[PDB]
Amino acid sequence: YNPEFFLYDIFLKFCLKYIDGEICHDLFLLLGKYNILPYDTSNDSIYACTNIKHLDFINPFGVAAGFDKNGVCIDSILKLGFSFIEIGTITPRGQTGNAKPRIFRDVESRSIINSCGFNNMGCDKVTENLILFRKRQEEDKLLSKHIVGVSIGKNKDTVNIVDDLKYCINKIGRYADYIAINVSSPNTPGLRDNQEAGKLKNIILSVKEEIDNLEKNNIMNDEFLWFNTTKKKPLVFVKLAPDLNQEQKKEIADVLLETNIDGMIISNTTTQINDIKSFENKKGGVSGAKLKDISTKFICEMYNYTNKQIPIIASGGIFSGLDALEKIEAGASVCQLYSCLVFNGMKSAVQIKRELNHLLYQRGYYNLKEAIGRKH
Ligand SMILES: Cc1cc2nc3c(=O)[nH]c(=O)nc-3n(C[C@H](O)[C@H](O)[C@H](O)COP(=O)(O)O)c2cc1C
Ligand SMILES: CCn1cc(C2CC2)c2c([C@H](N)c3ccc(C(F)(F)F)nc3)n(C)nc2c1=O
Ligand SMILES: O=c1cc(C(O)O)[nH]c(=O)[nH]1
Repeated sequence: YNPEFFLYDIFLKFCLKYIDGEICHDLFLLLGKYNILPYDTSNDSIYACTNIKHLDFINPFGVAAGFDKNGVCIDSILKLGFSFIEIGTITPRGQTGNAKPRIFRDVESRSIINSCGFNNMGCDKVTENLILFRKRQEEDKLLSKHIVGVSIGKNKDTVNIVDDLKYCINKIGRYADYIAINVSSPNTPGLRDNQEAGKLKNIILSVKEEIDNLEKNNIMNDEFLWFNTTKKKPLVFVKLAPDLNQEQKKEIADVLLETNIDGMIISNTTTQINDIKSFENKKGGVSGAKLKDISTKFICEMYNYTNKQIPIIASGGIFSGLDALEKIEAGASVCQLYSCLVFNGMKSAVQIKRELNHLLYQRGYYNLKEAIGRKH
């Protein structure tokens, strides 16, 4: 019972019908900047705790990349009831993006189409913000167990992807719990060509290597170097696009097994949806419910491509507790939300968290970890 939630749900219906999508995004981020967003301070179910190696998540719901592309709103977003957040995608130097008429919504289909183009303030400034949060985190008990991941990418005009990725790792590595490599954005020309097994292999090795390089050349203990939640080196995940052929998707898996990737996010937006009349002749990748079923199979695909050896992070059309369980049973260990917060709002995390707890009770599972890969 926290009345501070519904006050915002009143205005939600207004926004979906009148306010431009990005104007709603900036407004939301502004609210959390001033710490006036609702609070979910109830303990989470110990049966819902999940992990990926030494990453321990209090609950299995964070917000996906592109939500807080610059980490100026981490404190409040997390306090809504999310265990972690993925900030970014970030690039070395700031970028403005594309034609500001970028993101559009369709309420009925619960879908979104976006053509942002990695609009961010740059690696240096976003690093300043994350540092401020980590300091606030040490003096706040509502942030003591929460995790922050950083999605990294390349500028549109970069000549080589590896160079940009490394500059980020070397500037913001110490403050990240994990690092997700975004080589799947459909709104930045090219990039997806890096999904080729050869270049993807070199990419993964370079990133994993670059993170390993931060320890050696220090004068202090490993305890003080990592100013993060784990106090350990950041793990390396990779985000993949759904628009691949089955042959490339087994090539991809081969790279992840060969390179010992710590995780595989599944998945980003798609460019194959063409049955939304309000989205006809509009550029960008589609998000929301229409991406649900497509991504789910991609989990089963990659969970069987990779021989169950790489944990999977679920992202795509997740709105309800049963949606999350679908992702879990397919092979995912954790879930990310975005469109759910666009259409369901600030009450999303609490809503979806109560629904998942209740479903695990009826399905007979003792805890969440028991459900990964069970309807295969
Ligand atoms: C406006 C917008 C911006 C996004 N920006 C990023 C991004 O910068 N990096 C990334 O990896 N994914 C980005 N995404 C994709 C989301 O992180 C997520 O994968 C996708 O929206 C599916 O989630 P959903 O179906 O729950 O909405 C973005 C999506 C939208 C709608
Ligand atoms: C696709 C961009 N993006 C993002 C959001 C997410 C940022 C939180 C959108 C929302 C959101 N559910 C919301 C609720 C309440 C308010 C307000 F103003 F009441 F505080 N603002 C935004 N909405 C309605 N549209 C979004 C969007 O387009
Ligand atoms: O990975 C990404 C990136 C973008 C963007 O910045 O435009 N948009 C998406 O839908 N996915």
